[PDB]
This record gives sequence, C-alpha cells and structure tokens, in this order.
Amino acid sequence: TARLLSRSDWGARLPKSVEHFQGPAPYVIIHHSYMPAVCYSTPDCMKSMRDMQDFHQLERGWNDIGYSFGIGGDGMIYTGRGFNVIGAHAPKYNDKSVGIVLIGDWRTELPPKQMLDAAKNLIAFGVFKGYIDPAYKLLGHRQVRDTECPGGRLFAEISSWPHFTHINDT
Ligand SMILES: [Zn+2]
Repeated sequence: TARLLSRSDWGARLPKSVEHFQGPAPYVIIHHSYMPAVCYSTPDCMKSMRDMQDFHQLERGWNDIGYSFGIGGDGMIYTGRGFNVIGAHAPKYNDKSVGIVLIGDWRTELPPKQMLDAAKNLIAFGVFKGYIDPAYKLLGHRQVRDTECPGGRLFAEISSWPHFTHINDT
C-alpha cells in the first residue's frame, strides 16, 4: 500500500541549501513528531509535512525540514531531505544517518500497522538500493541524546525490529 511521495507531491518549499554525505548510511534513527499529532489522511499528512518544514525553515532558520523522511497515518512515506543528505534531527549522526519521523505522539500509543510497515519498507528499499548500510544500526533518538523521542511505546516497538542496536552499557 505504501508509496514514496516526492517533495513536490506534498508541496515542499525548496531547501535553502543541500549538503551531501557519501556511501550507504550506517545509522537509521527513529523519531516521533510529537507535534503535529497523528494524521490519518494524505491531505492532513502533506499539511503535517509542510507544518514541520515551515517550523524548521522559517522559525528555526534550518536549510530544510530536519528529517530524511516522514511517515503518515495514511501509511505513505514523505521525502524530507532524503537519502545521503545531511539532516538536522540527531546531532553527531546527521551526516551518517537516515532520520525517519513517525508523525504523532507515540509516548503511550503504538502507531497503527500501516505506519510501522511503511517505516520498515522504507528501510528495506534503502538497503535494497544501497542508501542504507547492509549492517546498519537502528536507533531511537533517545539513545544518542537526552529526549523521550521517539516516545516510550514506539521505542518499545522498534526495540523488536531487526538491526535494533545498543550503543551504551545501559
Ligand atoms: Zn527525535
């Protein structure tokens, strides 16, 4: 069911500037948006992507939306900065990671199946296409920075995914 929607598909503004990194991403880092909240229709999820891009570009002065990709409750994938582009989601990992945001607050609630499947499919495409290292490490934001992101319940879910990696003795 999951489609990869382009920047133009969701009416993205141009990035002010694009910095690349080379070679397949050794890290995949999972986030939740927190705000905006879950979006269930493509129209709402495209607006959610423009809201995050506008917050990051216009209020924070960033080059672009900080995430590599967004996932909606429509079960669609939204291109953010995309593969091999330096992110603004996970300081120290921005130049060697795919930053994937599941739109919504997943502290307590588990994302619906179509969002989890969409995230797993995006990762599989990336490995398939050589954008994600075949030995990639899957992390939650909270493993590399003091944060609740990507929410306790979503963190418990990705802990069950293949390539989920412990990077510290905790
Ligand atoms: Zn995060």
